[PDB]
Amino acid sequence: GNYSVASNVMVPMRDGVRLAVDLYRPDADGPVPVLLVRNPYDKFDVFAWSTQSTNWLEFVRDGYAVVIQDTRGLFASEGEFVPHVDDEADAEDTLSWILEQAWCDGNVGMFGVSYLGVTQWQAAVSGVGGLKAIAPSMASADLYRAPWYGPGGALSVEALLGWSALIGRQLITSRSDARPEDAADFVQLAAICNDVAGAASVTPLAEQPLLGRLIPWVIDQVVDHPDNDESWQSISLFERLGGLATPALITAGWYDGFVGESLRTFVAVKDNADARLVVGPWSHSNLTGRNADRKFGCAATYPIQEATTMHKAFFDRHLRGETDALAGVPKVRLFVMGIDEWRDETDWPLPDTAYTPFYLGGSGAANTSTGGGTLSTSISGTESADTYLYDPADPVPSLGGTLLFHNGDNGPADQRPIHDRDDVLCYSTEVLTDPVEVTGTVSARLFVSSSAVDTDFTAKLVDVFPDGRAIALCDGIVRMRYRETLVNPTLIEAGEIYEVAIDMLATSNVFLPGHRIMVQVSSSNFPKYDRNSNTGGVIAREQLEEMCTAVNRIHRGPEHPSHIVLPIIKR
Amino acid sequence: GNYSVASNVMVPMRDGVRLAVDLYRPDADGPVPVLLVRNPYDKFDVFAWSTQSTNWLEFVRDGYAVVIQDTRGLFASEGEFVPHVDDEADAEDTLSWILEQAWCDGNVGMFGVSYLGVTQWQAAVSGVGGLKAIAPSMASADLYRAPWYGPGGALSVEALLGWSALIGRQLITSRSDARPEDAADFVQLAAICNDVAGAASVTPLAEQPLLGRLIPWVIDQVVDHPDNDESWQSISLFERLGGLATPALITAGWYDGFVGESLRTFVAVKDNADARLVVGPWSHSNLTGRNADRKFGCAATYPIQEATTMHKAFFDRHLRGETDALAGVPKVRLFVMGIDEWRDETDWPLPDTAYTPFYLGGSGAANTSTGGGTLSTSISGTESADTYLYDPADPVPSLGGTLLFHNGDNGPADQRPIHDRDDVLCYSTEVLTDPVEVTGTVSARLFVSSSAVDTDFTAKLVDVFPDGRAIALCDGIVRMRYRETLVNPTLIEAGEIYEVAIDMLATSNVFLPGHRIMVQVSSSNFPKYDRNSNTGGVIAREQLEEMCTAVNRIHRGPEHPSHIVLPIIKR
Repeated sequence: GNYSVASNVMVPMRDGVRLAVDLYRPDADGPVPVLLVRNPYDKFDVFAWSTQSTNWLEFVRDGYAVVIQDTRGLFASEGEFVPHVDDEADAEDTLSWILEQAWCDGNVGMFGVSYLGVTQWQAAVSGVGGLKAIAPSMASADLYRAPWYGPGGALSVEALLGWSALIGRQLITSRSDARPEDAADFVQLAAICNDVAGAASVTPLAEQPLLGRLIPWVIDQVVDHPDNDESWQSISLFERLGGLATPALITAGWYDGFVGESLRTFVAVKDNADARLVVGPWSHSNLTGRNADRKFGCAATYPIQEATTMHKAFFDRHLRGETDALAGVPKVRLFVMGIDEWRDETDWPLPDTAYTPFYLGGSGAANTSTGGGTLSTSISGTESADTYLYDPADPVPSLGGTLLFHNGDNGPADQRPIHDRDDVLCYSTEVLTDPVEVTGTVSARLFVSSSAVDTDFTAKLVDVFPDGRAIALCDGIVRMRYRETLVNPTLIEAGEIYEVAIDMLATSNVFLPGHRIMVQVSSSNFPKYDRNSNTGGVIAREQLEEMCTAVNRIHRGPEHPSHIVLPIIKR
Repeated sequence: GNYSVASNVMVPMRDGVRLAVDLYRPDADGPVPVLLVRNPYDKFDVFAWSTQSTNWLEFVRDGYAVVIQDTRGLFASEGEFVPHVDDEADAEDTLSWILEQAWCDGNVGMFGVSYLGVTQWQAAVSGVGGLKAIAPSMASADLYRAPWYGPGGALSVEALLGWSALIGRQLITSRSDARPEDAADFVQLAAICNDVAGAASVTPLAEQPLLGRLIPWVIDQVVDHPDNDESWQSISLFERLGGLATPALITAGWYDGFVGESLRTFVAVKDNADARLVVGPWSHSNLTGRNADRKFGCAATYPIQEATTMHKAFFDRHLRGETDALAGVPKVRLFVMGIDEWRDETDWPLPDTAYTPFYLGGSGAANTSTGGGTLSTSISGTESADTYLYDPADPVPSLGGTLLFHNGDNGPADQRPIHDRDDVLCYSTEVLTDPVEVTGTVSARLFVSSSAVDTDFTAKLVDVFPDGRAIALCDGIVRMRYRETLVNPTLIEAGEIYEVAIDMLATSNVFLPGHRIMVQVSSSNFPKYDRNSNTGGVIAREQLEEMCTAVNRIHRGPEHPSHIVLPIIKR
């Protein structure tokens, strides 16, 4: 139950640069199993992130050592900070160092959330033998797909500016001797904090005299590389995940920006080692289970003690050889919305998932919520088309979903404020008499056409409540140039009909009797995603005045059966 | 920078019962200054409360020892748990014990939030010399006035049931060997968590077969003692605060249930020792500065590092004799809403506070928001009266304010959902052309009359935004039997006109040009307060069917100048 803490122990990397760590070590006779956390937001500040993770001091009382490290160039660590690029090598050297210490019994694990989760995948691919398990929570193994861009090839601009500004504020606040221009830089950073959509609204987007100066990576890496090119593959871990045999306790949230990629990591490692999955109804900044228009119940609050118990059982199994430690612990545990209950599963995706087409249709125009758009499991008998004008100067505002910094505390947002927009097409089933469970990956196949040589298409799945609330579930986007590949974009011919796939990530929701299933289709979702210029140019470099409007069209009927693919579960 | 942690060190009280503590002690040559935290929610679980307090590990790295204690009868501590009653003696014996240890240099301080704040006042009154400073955050020195009842003599029923159930769940979850009936007891407790208004809705209120069994104090002490009698004075610290000379760093929140009493502690100790005040726009469960319909800005987020710095400066001054440590640190720091800025003051109440009457008036009925009720600095020229029916079966629902467990995450709640009720009288100024700052204690003097021999009257101050939002600021209630004294209630004669005072706690808000100042007057605010039966009986014992409706009346004009007293600040 007793332990000691040593601060600012300097660990040398291969290049001579030393990273700072704190050592939480139990009162032990010999060497102990060790847990490593790699953190860019000050290893000293444990309270800021731990509430979203585990009561990990319990690990130390139970005989684990915990090592928390400032990443390179931040706080007590030497070197220069650039996101992602140094973390593979630094983690590898750090694990090596730990394995050489007298207090390490040769078993090392990791845990942490977000960036503290990503860093675990970056550590795992080094193949270091002593690393026996990781527990990456709300993390990604493909930085392009999350959180900076996405599978649809659009820039997550609110994510980028919100985070960069958080790092900027952090760099200024942590400075030894304050520079004179700090205060001015700060006011700009606080302004971004209070109005991320405003900062994302400037054109050209790539012109960030503030953020591009405080942290040049924001432009040099992210904004300047809209294609999933070599710069991105260089830091991507995902393709190497299949070759690994490292157990992973993976945590995600239905409304968390990383959810798509978190789930994909599980699918990629489950066949080669003991993987575990836990998914709750949380967003990045809200793990209470309470939202403005949607309450998931007290049991949906991030169950920190249950997580602590599970992590410990996980580590006891893999770092201490306790063969029975994970007895009774499910492989997959999901919070199933609608019924609003935790439920254990044997796999993700669920076995007996029926990937079911729900076809777009209806008489008249599907524009707005009072239009005639329908969803049905039967193909629409009549060939029609819905048409709207998308104008970059007036994009569809983001409401909930997987937003990170711009109002990222209200995932299951009521969609009624945007229901009357002409560029928001609505399609919904009739009122349900039997519950319909949708749990798994969600995507849409749309037959589309544009007046422009590039544009976007969005799809959002929505649960319509009897009282009128239209609650967002999951959403996705496709940038048409990237409709076939995120690597080698080609433009489109105006007027030509394309079949495009829209990756809407995932969800778990029972649509109860009395509810409707609704899909919203549009061509913007700002600032969750930057807005397409409709020009085929380099979007982030275009002035707004120089962008074009586009007349976009959704085709539906027997020859163009646009549909959403729902993962139907029937029990 | 280095330290060690010892767990479950048993400290013997005067009666032989041993309380458990954890010792966070720096690597030191000799004895060190010590900080004590008394906690009923597991001393091990530091992450749960610390984010609402300080980064206190910084104190340990800087050479302070920190002692965290399980209160009597909870977790690792021996004995039996009853709220409040053992905490004076236990704190005194604990301080004595600390002062006897080899690692204590004879200087002791405390810090903590809520119950961890109350316990500091309970410690301070023991007169132990080694206790040099306390830092009670969102605390009270009068348990009747907060959080269980209030200055108006109404029961804070959502506070009582919400907390009791939290303690109940805690007792079950912490049990060594689970009893068989635990699971059944739990479901009832989780049901209370998800629907506190429902549990508060039962009649008779005093019939709590669950909570009264898990924790009998809920009835034996709280529900059964609606009068501020000897049972309450026995645990009240407030009258002894004047005799103290202990510096206190006092933190409060404008929407926190303890705010009234927190502020009063400052007023009671400021003349005898170095007191400090910090007040932010927070409620108990929401310190983000973000609410459903009201955003206070990133700077309003609980500034945990700035608090840590201030606490440390405070302790360095009073526990380490660093005479200059508090140089540049303001006496009072308020978050002033409206302008939404932090601001330093030299005193609370503010010097040059102009306690200004705003008179009720207007032609026609003031019922609902579309009535004709007015507020004016001139006495209403015409004698009129507003009249409504209050029916206990249909009370005015609580919206924001200082709610604790029932939707306590939305203090500045938009009041429009209750604006059309006939029993909600609205009075407002014309649209403002000049800013009006209201910062200080707020109260109302109403000329009232009832058809009943007892009833309630409520008053709520509201900022009406140009866009229509009617944001709650502070509110209060008066239970008519307690209109003169909370100790010796007398009933009222039906039809007789009384001048009653309604303590509306406090606020700090600039009503900007384009806004209106609004007051809502009614006779219920449920479940923030239990509902008056209108019978003169023992309210908590009455069946709903047996309660009466009351025809209540607000009198206004030259002979009955009902008014709200606003603390006007002009700079």
